Amino acid sequence: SSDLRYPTTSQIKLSRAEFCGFERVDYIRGNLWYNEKCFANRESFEVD
Amino acid sequence: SSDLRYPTTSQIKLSRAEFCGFERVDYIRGNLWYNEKCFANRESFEVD
Repeated sequence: SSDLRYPTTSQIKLSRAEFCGFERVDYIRGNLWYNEKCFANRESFEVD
Repeated sequence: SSDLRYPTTSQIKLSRAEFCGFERVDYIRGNLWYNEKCFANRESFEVD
């Protein structure tokens, strides 16, 4: 998604990431890993 | 090749172009087309 803090069109605008050489049979075997950490007041050193 | 009119290292420096989605079975089936034209004095409107 483009971003969530700047509502402009009331509809999410998706951008497709590029991955060279990747067909459909690769995307069906692929996982997303993310560290669940809350950034409430958004200190400057906090990066996701 | 980098260029031919500015020799610097006495060895041709080749840069590999990118083709996202292309493996060896695609490179074995490919052809190069070029219009054989001589630009001796290299007029400004002449491009390759």
